[PDB]
Amino acid sequence: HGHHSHGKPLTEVEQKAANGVFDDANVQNRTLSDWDGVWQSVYPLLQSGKLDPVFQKKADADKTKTFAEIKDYYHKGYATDIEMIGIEDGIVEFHRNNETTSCKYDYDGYKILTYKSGKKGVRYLFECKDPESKAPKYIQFSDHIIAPRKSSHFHIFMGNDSQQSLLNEMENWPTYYPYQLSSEEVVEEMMSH
Ligand code: NI
Repeated sequence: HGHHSHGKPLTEVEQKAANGVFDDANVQNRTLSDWDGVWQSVYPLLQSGKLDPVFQKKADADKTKTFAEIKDYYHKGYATDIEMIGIEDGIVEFHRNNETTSCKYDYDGYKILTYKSGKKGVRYLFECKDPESKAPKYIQFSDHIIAPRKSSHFHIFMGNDSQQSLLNEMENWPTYYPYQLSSEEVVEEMMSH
């Protein structure tokens, strides 16, 4: 200590929401600034073998999967060449093999998704309307939050076809944690929930 936590403790309603249990009437619009900061892809952590304990734990609990099946699922899930994303002043900047593209994204609302389990998630949609940018036309953030609050980590869906295409995406879900975390810290956070 230090001060090891951040930031306000979750209310019971927020903890349920973070776990996919919420009333649609409680979902609110957010702005891009909820994702401000500098963000690291988790994919190299998978590749370095640092996430192997996450996968083994799962393989043990699940009689129907092997470690190899589980790790391959996450390999495809996290795979991206966008090692770092920077968000500031309304602009998303994607770093991809030390090459950057960026756009000042426009917000396009949220979409509430329901799963066969009964649980739900919220996607926050943005669109690039800058004809000079090479950044993806459509992006969506998915994190544990349904109302204005700074994100702890997220999936970001990206493409040039439609928002619906991203709502439907099952196989690839590039995932990002705060850049300043140690790999150990990222693994702890992944493991924590
Ligand atoms: Ni999470």
